[PDB]
Formats: sequence, C-alpha cells, structure tokens
Amino acid sequence: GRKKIQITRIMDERNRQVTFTKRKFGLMKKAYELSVLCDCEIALIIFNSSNKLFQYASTDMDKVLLKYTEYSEPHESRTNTDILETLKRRE
Amino acid sequence: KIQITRIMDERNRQVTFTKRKFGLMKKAYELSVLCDCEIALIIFNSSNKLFQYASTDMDKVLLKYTEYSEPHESRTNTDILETLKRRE
Amino acid sequence: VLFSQAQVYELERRFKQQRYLSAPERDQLASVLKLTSTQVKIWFQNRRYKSKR
DNA sequence: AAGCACTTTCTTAAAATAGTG
DNA sequence: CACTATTTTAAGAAAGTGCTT
Repeated sequence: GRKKIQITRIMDERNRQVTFTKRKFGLMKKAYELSVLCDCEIALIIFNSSNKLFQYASTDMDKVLLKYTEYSEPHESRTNTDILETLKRRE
Repeated sequence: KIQITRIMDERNRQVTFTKRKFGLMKKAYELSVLCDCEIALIIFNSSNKLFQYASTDMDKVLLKYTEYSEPHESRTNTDILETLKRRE
Repeated sequence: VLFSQAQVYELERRFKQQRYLSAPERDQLASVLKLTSTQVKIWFQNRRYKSKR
C-alpha cells in the first residue's frame, strides 16, 4: 500500500467499506488458490458489521459444513489470539 | 509467476499448504479486525484433516449462516477463475 | 549470500551435461567459479533434490 | 566422504493493496 | 472502479541436521 496500516478497526465508515470490499475479494482469491494448488475443500463465511453474509466454498458449502459437523477427531483450531501470538514470535 | 494447478509433488504441496494456510488465516484475522466482521474458515486438506479459524465463537457464526434466508454473494472456484480470466 | 548469475549459469550448464560430479570435476569447477568444493558439492545435491519435482 | 531426505533461514520476485485521480 | 507506489506474501536458494550408503 502507499502507507503501512496498523491492524485496528478502521473508524471512517467509507474507508472501512472500501477496504472490506477489496480485502474480501483478495481473501476469497487466496482461498481459491490454496484449494486448487493443494487439493483442499474450504468454506469461508463472512458477516459484515450490518450482519450481511458473504461466502466462498471450493465446490459446495453444504458438503464442507456437513463434514465439519460430523468431524469427531481432535483438529487444529485457531483464534485471533493464536494468530497474534504466532506473529509476535516472529520478533 | 505461479499457475493455479495442483502441485503434484506431495512434499512441495505440503510446504505450500502450511505457508498459504497461515497466510489465509492471517488475512482473515486482519479483515475481521480492520472491518469489524465475523469470519469462519474451514479447511479440509487432501487427506480430509480439518483445520479451522474463526474470529469469534464458531457455533454462533454457523447458526447465523444456517438461519440466513436472503440472497447473498456466494463464490466458488469455478466463478473466481471466470472473474480472474475476465481481467484479461 | 547468493551466487552470481555467472556462477549459477556455469553450474546449471554443467548440471545438464552431468547430474553427478567426481571429486576432480567438482574441485576443478570450484576453482574456475571461485567457490569452495563444499559449495559446488552442496549446489549439486540441492539441484538434484529440486529436479525431483 | 558423499548421498539423501528433509528443514531452516533468508532473499527477492510476484502479488496484494492504501491512498489516490 | 482504475492506477501505482509501497508493503506483503510465498517460492526458491544456500546452508543445516542427522541419518544411510
């Protein structure tokens, strides 16, 4: 970008909406690339601040969510706190 | 310069999977914080192992998903490829 | 630090002729490129590993 | 000794994107 | 909604590890 931004809530509503639209497509493009390069089935569910839904799924959303709900084995699970801790550990 | 086609070498596929899975979760985290949104990400790899990220409680996002009735943006691999081609 | 474009050019040209070098080939190639014998040995090992897709 | 099969540590091209017209 | 200066990502390069031949 023309300037580095801090990862903190964008307080200007207009800038927040423009950033949301650009980065949501960028995120769905990266999900598509991971799905195809590495033979992965992915679901991505996004609610914006007004609770509108935006989704990506590699092939079929309902198939991925069914596999998710039937999965009984322990599995890797990440939250914002784990992502932040990983980024900090990279000094 | 990167063609979006299956990485056929298992070892190279796994190295790319590990890098890009974290890269995707990092971008999801950034979008959730910058734009104040709720995101859930489910990844099954080629062996059907499950990797998940959510910016908030996963069960609350999935319940909101299942109750949502209105028409909404819904992308898949097929239509993302078509969008990228149209940027000729 | 990375090898010069000229060093990598000569290593790749030799690799397409012979995927494995004898000690005398390796030590003489190292002398001409101004690298150590180890650096040429390891460049050949890494190049073979990368050629396996 | 050197090969082999990864793994680590980086560098740097390629991709994404923040501010802009 | 297109452009581009700048930052970010991830593929690739030399070296590290710890075996086997």
